[PDB]
Amino acid sequence: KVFGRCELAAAMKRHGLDNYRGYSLGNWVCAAKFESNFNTQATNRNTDGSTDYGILQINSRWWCNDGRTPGSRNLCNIPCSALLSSDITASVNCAKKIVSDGNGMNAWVAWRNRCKGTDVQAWIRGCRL
Ligand SMILES: [Pt+2]
Ligand SMILES: [Pt+2]
Repeated sequence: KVFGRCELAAAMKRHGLDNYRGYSLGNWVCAAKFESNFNTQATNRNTDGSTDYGILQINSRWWCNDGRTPGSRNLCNIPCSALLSSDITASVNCAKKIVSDGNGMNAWVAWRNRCKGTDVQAWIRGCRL
């Protein structure tokens, strides 16, 4: 599923991400834009042989099992294919673990390089939230 911008803002807000660990909703919307283009089916291989999955590009090195990342962890206790559903619940729940691990949103490279320090409230402009 390719979300619209305000559609995704409303789903993320409903699932408790607005101000989660102090990160406003716009930071999450901005991260999803630049990680996946709002596409729940997005997959991208990493150099180490891991893969990032879903609307928030969660990495099989640590967070999910994809059957082809040997020696990795599964800290969200899920198959990585759960992160590709039209339903973002599994991605949101896993993201809450990630952001709480001490590194905050800096785990998302696209957030760090494209969102951090910018006017992220623009990402929720015009939405009825
Ligand atoms: Pt939820
Ligand atoms: Pt660790």
